[PDB]
Amino acid sequence: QERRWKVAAAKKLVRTVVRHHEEKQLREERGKKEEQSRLRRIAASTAREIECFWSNIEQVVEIKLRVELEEKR
Amino acid sequence: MDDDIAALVVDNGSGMCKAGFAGDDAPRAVFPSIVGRPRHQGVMVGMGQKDSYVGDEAQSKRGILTLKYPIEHGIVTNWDDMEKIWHHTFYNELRVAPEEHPVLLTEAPLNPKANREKMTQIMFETFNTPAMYVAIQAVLSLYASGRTTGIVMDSGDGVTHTVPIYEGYALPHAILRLDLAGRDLTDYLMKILTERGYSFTTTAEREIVRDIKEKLCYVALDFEQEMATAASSSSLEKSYELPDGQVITIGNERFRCPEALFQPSFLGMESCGIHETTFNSIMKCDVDIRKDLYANTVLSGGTTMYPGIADRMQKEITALAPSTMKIKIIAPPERKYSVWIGGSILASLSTFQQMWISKQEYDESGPSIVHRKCF
Amino acid sequence: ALVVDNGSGMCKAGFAGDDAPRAVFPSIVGSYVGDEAQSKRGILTLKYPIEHGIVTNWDDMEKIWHHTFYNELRVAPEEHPVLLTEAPLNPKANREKMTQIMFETFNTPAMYVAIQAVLSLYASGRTTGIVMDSGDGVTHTVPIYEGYALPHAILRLDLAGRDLTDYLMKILTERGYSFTTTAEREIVRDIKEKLCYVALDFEQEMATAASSSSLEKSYELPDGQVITIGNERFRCPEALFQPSFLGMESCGIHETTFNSIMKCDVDIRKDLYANTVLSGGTTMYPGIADRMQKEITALAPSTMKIKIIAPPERKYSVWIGGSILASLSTFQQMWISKQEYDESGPSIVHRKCF
Repeated sequence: QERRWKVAAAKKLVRTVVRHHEEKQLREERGKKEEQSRLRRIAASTAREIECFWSNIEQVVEIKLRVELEEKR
Repeated sequence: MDDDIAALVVDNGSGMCKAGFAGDDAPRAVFPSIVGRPRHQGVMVGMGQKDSYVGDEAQSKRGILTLKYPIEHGIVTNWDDMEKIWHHTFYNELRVAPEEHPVLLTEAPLNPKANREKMTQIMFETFNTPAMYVAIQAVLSLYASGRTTGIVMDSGDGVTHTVPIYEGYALPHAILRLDLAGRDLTDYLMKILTERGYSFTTTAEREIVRDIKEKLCYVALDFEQEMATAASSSSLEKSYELPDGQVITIGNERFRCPEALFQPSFLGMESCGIHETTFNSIMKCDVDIRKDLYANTVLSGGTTMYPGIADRMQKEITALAPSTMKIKIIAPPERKYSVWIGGSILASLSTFQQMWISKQEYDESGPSIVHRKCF
Repeated sequence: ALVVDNGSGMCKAGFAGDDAPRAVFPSIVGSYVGDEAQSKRGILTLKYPIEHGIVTNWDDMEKIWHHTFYNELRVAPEEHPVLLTEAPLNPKANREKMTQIMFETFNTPAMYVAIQAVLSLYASGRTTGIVMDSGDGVTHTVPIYEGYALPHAILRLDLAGRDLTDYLMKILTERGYSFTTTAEREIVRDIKEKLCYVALDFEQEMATAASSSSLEKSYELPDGQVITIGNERFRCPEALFQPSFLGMESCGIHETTFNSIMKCDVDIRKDLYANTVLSGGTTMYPGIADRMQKEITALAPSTMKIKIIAPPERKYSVWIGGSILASLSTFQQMWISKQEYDESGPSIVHRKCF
């Protein structure tokens, strides 16, 4: 029974060790991919603000041109 | 932040540098921020020798002074040069304290992180600025055009790059660096001209040839039409006498140079062209988005003022891309100032101070936080 | 939790969960220990409690462990569990003496003892494989199946770094440079660690050395004198593969590895060939992995797939495995407790540790 316990415990220990090794790889790859995704978001946030501003200036330019140049200046 | 304070905007381009204040639709005063030194020091003793010449002082004596680019291939060569340039700009040209106004610096794409940490530490220690933000020239140039989707085909004076951007998603993996720009072809033109017997060594003559090219030479939409016109007519061909009395006759070089810009086969070497590089960059993107990227092709750059360039781009896109899909090219007259406009609009934001790296954040997170926040 | 790898030459000690040891020092005693003993050798005569991975004087080993706790790590051993390591094929009484010393002399709350090769296998992230562990005093080959070391297949080779240092001294004296004293031994050890490498083909490398100066390199002594080293760069590591250079009637490390594989059951040999991991500071020479691949491919069947695993950190693989093991939650049930010792005696280590 001691022999059987020894081999079972050794098997469980190696299996847990390799799982510990693998989880670190999964953690690091998910972390760096999340970093790249946040780069993708923050880079496009500036473009979002810029195009919203461009829509705003286009809208106010159109409304200024309306009413016959706003009663002709 | 306070509306009365105008953040300093300095864009050290390859061929020029632009300075101004927020709220303006164009730069006020444009002067190149390049340093021209004598070939041999000690020759001009007695006339007020100085360790460096920046601005009008170097421009006036350009004829006997060599022109050198402090940034070569987007790499810094001597940090003291830009330290001197910044000091001269703040204290003499503009007469403002950098500690009192925010300063926004621009970097080329694919910059090494070591240089980024270096300039971060430099202007945080020497100047003691309160905050720092960095933006790529190409992305600001594309955004100032007014569309967030497209590809930037900017053939700079010293280096060529292709920056595909999809609805604000910059693609650093897709950014291609190519060592084939206007510098190599201009050197080739000077080399063949020298071999032809027309000698041009002074930098003043180089700038005269550059101005003549910018004002007279135009991109050939049809090479055979140009050949027929040259063989049949001589109205477009003119002979120019330099101010120094030299007599020079300029022939087929005037329209061979724009042919060399888009067809480098004149050199006789097997290398990928700028159009091939842009095509390969577009292939790296997803297949579906190629349609809307071609539909929103935007021309911009600090060295694209060649007349007739837009028609040639239209011809090349029609030849390569299918004609069933609509193509529109928007090339505003201020495409050169597009990066300046981008810096100006970013400088006029009160909500963007959260995006700015505060002094507390910098001191807590080291210089490397600029790599996280700034793109 | 503390992890202490008291190997043949160097003692690596530190805390579990760390990626590398905090303290590394020689396993020698004069009452001075470690670098103090090595520097002050003129006062007290030096002694090794460990001879070829086996403890031979426990009174000195107590001094080494006292230095490890109270001087190097600067911790009270009664407040931390302690994971120890033993060489393979250790006598069973040495485990009992270790357990007795830990629980009675230092009053540890808990402890454990593990086999060094198994810890190297943990560090390499393998379930099954064979570990070539070559230290300073002794070399072993330990086949492991599902984490269980197979004791009948373990082979010991009495060849390690000290023999290579002595042989380097011999051949350098043959060239002309005299190195005899213990002071010169550290210089020759530095030369060994800096310049030596394993040649892929020994005969062709010897011919190249004979016919050209391309392989030569200069070395500077602490005295400022400068010498040149030629074929001695690869003649000295070759003694691992050709022990007859040392005057030993024995097989090489490649042949020992192959024989230890062949002493195992036929089913598992494919896994052992594909997970041959190198460990110890003596395996740090450049080119050793490719040479072992070549030599074991020459011996093994063409159907097997040979892979040699040589991590850059393989001189601390044993300690890294110990740090990994002691940090796991599953392992915490496997500690020997103070009460277990008090009720069962030193033989508890045989009950709990494997």
